[PDB]
Amino acid sequence: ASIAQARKLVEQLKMEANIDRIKVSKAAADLMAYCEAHAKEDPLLTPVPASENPFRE
Amino acid sequence: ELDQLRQEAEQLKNQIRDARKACADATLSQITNNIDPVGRIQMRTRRTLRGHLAKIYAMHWGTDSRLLVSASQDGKLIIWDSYTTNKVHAIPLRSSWVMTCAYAPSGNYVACGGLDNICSIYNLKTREGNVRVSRELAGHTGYLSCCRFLDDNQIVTSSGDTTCALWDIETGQQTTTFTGHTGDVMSLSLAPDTRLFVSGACDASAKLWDVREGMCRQTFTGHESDINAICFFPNGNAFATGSDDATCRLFDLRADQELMTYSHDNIICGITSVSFSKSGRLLLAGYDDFNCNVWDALKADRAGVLAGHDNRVSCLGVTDDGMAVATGSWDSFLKIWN
Amino acid sequence: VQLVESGGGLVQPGGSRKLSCSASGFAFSSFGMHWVRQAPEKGLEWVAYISSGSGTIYYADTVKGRFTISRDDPKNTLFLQMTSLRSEDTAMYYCVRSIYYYGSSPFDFWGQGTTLTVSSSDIVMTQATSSVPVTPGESVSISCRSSKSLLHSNGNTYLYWFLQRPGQSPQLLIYRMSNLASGVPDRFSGSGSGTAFTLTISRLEAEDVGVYYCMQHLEYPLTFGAGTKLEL
Amino acid sequence: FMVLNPSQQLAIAVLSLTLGTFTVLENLLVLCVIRCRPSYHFIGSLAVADLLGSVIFVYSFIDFHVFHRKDSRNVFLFKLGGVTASFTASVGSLFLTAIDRYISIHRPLAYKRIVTRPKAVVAFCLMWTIAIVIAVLPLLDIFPHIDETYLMFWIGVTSVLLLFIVYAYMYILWKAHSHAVRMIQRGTARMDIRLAKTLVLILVVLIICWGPLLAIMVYDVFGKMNKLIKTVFAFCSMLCLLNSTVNPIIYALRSKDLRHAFRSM
Amino acid sequence: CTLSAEDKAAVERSKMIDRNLREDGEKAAREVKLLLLGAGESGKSTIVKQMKTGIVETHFTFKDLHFKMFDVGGQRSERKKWIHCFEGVTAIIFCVALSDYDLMNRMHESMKLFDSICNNKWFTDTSIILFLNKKDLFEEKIKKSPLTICYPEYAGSNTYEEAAAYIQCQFEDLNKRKDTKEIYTHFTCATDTKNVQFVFDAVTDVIIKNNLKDCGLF
Ligand SMILES: COC(=O)[C@@](C)(NC(=O)c1cc(C)n(-c2cccc(C(F)(F)F)c2)n1)c1cccs1
Repeated sequence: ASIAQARKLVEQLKMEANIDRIKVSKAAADLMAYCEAHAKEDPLLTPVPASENPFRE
Repeated sequence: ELDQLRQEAEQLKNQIRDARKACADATLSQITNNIDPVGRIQMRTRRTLRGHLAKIYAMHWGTDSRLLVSASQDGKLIIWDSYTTNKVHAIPLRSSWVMTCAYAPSGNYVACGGLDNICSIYNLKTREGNVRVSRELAGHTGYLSCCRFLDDNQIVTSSGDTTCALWDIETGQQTTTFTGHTGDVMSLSLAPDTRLFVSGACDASAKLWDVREGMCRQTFTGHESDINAICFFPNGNAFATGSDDATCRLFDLRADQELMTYSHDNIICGITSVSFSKSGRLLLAGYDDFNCNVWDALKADRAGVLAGHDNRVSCLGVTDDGMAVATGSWDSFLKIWN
Repeated sequence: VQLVESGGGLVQPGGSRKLSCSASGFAFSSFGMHWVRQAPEKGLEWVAYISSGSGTIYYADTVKGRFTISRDDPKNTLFLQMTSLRSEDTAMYYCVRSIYYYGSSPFDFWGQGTTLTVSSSDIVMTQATSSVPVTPGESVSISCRSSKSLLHSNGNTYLYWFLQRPGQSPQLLIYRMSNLASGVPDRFSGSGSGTAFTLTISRLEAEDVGVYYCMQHLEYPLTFGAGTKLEL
Repeated sequence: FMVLNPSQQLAIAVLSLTLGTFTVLENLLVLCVIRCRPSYHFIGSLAVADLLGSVIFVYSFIDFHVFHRKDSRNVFLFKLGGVTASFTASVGSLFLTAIDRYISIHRPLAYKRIVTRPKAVVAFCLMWTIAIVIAVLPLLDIFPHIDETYLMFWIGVTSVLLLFIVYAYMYILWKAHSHAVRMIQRGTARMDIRLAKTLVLILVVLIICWGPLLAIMVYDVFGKMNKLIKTVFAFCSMLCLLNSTVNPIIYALRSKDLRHAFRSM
Repeated sequence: CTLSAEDKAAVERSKMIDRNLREDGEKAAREVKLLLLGAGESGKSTIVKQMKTGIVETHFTFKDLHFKMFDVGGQRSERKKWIHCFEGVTAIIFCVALSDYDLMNRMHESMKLFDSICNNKWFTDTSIILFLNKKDLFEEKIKKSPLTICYPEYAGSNTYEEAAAYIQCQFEDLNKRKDTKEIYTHFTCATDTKNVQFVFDAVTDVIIKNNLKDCGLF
């Protein structure tokens, strides 16, 4: 009956409720450090000169 | 009876909500307002690729940043050269109701599928000079909504019968089935290390799946309607979604929360496509009011607008080195922006 | 994949013949075709060209007004018509496949040839070696030179390497200088810059004995080098 | 020669500032809402052929009868090849919308597979390259330096561009009538009664503007002339300013496409 | 010119691909594209059989004209996610069985599905051919069961010819798009080729009346 799908959904939420989490301050400060370390390598953020841009004509 | 389910479900929903709310120290808008603004971004149309005769539903860049592939509602699949605007191949299809395409990572195969419930594989490197079929993969009971390769022998699909799947191309049989959504599944996106993938469906919920263990691991809620597009951050530890709610959102895999929302009052139509840039600073969202916007991903301001089509923009993709941006639309034109 | 061709024979000077080849499966209607030629105990030489769709047709300045080429496309057959033969036309004749798009590999299948014995501004390639002796197991280097730079403004260098075992047809090895063909062992390699190019072999086996040729494909009248022979 | 009147030549100035300044102010607003589909080029090449031909004509006709001016065989005919090629480029454009609206009923299955932009953008480039090859063409009674054997050549061509307009709207009003019987009687008197009140208004404005002034021109070839015919050709030539204002009342305003596009601006 | 000998042959290839991609595009400006709907009764079985896993396509010819017909009943998923693929078909074919007025649960269900497709935002200018099946079995049940089981507000006779004429007024009163689109009812005379010639007339009516809007004449 529906007693099988009742016990199946409880076992899913049991596995998910005990996973470990960190503070949201450290998870937000790590997203800035990737964008600052790669700002030189992004061509859409700082436009390159027309010599090495291969879509000039 | 079934009433003994009710205390188990209600306590675990209350336990997860108390666990997420405890670790919310400060928002992303609070720590980032000391950073400098992006300024103003103005981009222009460098190429215009013509030759389709109907609406365009899918597009995918190759991995050498020069070739791409596209599919329309005519029975055609065309491989382009983006520097010289030349055509390399043109492939006739068996069914005309096409909604997906994907390019192989080795540049060796290409895949396609739609309302005929089948994903088909094509071979570009034969000994006779023709593109042929190699496999046809059957077993879904609903329209295919997306497809992505892992290598030359494994492919992950997605259909509208609430079910994702992992295949083997050499034998033909599916080896893992991913169940747990209650609505039709619309999109997926792999990870950079190629071990996990996210998926978004009509439940207004998105799930994180494990490829090798074959089970769900986390679930994210917060939208108010169907999710049409999803994309993975280049670090590997965030993603962004796109809905008919007219709102993009940014989620986290290590804090299990929402970080920021990208909304504005003058937008009332829904998002079709979502992609990031190379440094992960820009967020490009194709909309339904005929244009595309550009968002600063760290401060939720908008930076630019890309307007070139009479009709709905249905697909977009940013290249692997970071030069160009492609878009496709229902007025049958591809445009490369730079 | 096959190209099978026939004709030839003994011709009094001033006569006429035609030559013909056949294709098998092969998707014949997407490949441009050539006719390449070699004399007895001499090097290779290029003759004619007919494109896909029978559009662009080119010739050599030696055969401009005597030879004409045509394609019979639904029957999978290629033609070459001869008029007013001379003594310089005693040679072999080879039908050669090619495809031109981004990433392809031209000049990759030769036919088996057909004998013909009659009765009795250009880029110049050169290579000086002739019948060098090589002990097996050791590395060899073969080089040819050009009178003009083959590097183009788009980045490509158009030099192609061939191999011809005795009694066989030629075979593609290096189709553009840093790229090797399919079916070829990984011990072969090739490098060079500007107007100086060289081939290299890592570990010589018993089957690499034969002649070698280098060809340019930058400006159109195609020129082969002379014959460099390996012997044991 | 230039004889009309000393007092009755003082109201055409009060008439041609209000029958020519509307057809400049109307054929410009039509081009301010054009959006474009490949059968709106043929409306374009009569919306601009009645803008050039209704300032050059208004300035030249006010130059000659009222306050006077003289010229010679090069200053004058520079303006007589510049009112001819702007009226035979306004009859060639009425002839193209009646060769287009005839392949929309005679072969309805095959109509979007014939009238395409490769055969409809070059198509008005051979009416502006034959209308300016028959108005420079004089290299060499009422018109000064034009021989009598040339007006029998302009009329002999402009007539048969008015006998495929009183024929290509009497095969729409017949084929779309016998069709309206078959699909009401069995099929499920409403169709050819909404095509018989915007197809009669066209042929009652085209026969009372190219019918008086192409009739007085026959009086010069076919015999003699008199005085009071010269004093009335100056008002009968003001019919050409009438068939320039009403054409954006009959063609461009009589649609729902150009009246849906009118609302959101 | 500044092109190599390879790069000059990679544009002759791309111009022979467009010359076949165009020649398969006026080849499909000849054919008529029809969608089919209705609830999953046996009414679809008669219509497909008489005109000679996700999408099923049927093609047939009648007086030198080519039709293609698309059955989309085998999907059983969310309809609002693939129904914009059919924007641009010529006419929609609907199917209703007359005799199911008492099994009043079924007849209201067909009125719910007719009302949703007639007023979509994707089908503002599409004609609806409407078939009505089981006319022979309908006069048998009406002699035993009155029409007031299905429609309580029926003040009519409950004879045969006055009841079947009350069904056509109910489907055609649901149209809120009176100034753009039209419905052509025809009772399914299942004996002859009259089924396909009504439908031959219904598409010549809509092609002619579409060309008289492209030239701006209406
Ligand atoms: C005697 O003339 C005139 O003073 C004027 C005012 N022009 C007319 O009076 C006039 C009035 C009409 C209706 N047309 C007409 C139209 C089409 C073709 C021809 C022709 F000459 F080629 F046969 C003539 N010209 C002109 C002044 C400068 C150039 S003309």
